[PDB]
Amino acid sequence: XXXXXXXXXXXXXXXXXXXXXXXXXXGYSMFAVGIGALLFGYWSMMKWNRERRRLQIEDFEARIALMPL
Amino acid sequence: KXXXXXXXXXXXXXXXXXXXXXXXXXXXXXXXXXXXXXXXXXXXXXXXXXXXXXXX
Repeated sequence: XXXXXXXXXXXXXXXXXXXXXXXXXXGYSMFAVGIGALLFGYWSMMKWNRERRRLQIEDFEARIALMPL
Repeated sequence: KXXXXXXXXXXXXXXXXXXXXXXXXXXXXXXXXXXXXXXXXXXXXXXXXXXXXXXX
């Protein structure tokens, strides 16, 4: 018997198929997070600015209180 | 102690006078008024007969 190269089929590798698929973000869903992060962003930032006003008047008060300076 | 007070907010600039000391309001730095003011008169002009120009 003579032995040569043998053939293999099984699944035939599956040639030409789109492996690319959309993931995580769809379109409308990411905009709700996007503007949602903005709405949370400005609201939390301005609370510290109002807290800065408590310091702002009190810091400049030191110059008014000190006249022997 | 009774010697304690909080500022709370602001001084807001308070006005109080209880010493005066010779009043002292008019002093500044000025020495001369410089001829007070220029002479001005109002009587309303009528018409003035003839123009000042050569051809009238």
